[PDB]
Amino acid sequence: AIGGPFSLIRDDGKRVTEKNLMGKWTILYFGFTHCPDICPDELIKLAAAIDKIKENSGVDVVPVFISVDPERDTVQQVHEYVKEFHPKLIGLTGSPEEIKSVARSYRVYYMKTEEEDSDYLVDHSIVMYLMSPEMNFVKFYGKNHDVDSLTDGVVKEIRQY
Ligand SMILES: [Cu+]
Repeated sequence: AIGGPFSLIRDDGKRVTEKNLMGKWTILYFGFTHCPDICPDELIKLAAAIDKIKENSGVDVVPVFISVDPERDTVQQVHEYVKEFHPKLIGLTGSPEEIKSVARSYRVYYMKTEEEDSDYLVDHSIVMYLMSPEMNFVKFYGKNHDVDSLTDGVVKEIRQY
């Protein structure tokens, strides 16, 4: 299946693995803090989806932001960024090699794009992964989903699992 072991650094400075995410339903979003529109929109969608899922099903789903820009996105940078969207949003970062291993595992494309206004941007896969409480992949959610189609979907999966 899509995913596998990782050793990353959480927004609090603690070193984590896939085992630190176990025990709760999880949604993983790969992004970068310097993203102008895509990532802020997707996370806003995710944060509002987290709350709607809870209201409708009673299930606490943990949103997870994984950085595809480790050169700029430090622990302090990721921490400050994640706190803006939802109080329950975990931020994961690491070494460019650590990030390479986890993106590979999740089949995520990421490539630095030179920019004049930004120093550069990271071109990447606009993806969400609904992992279960035993960290096994359940469903994928693309850019085309709205808060309602994400909520409805996640809620449908949880009940059938
Ligand atoms: Cu982005």
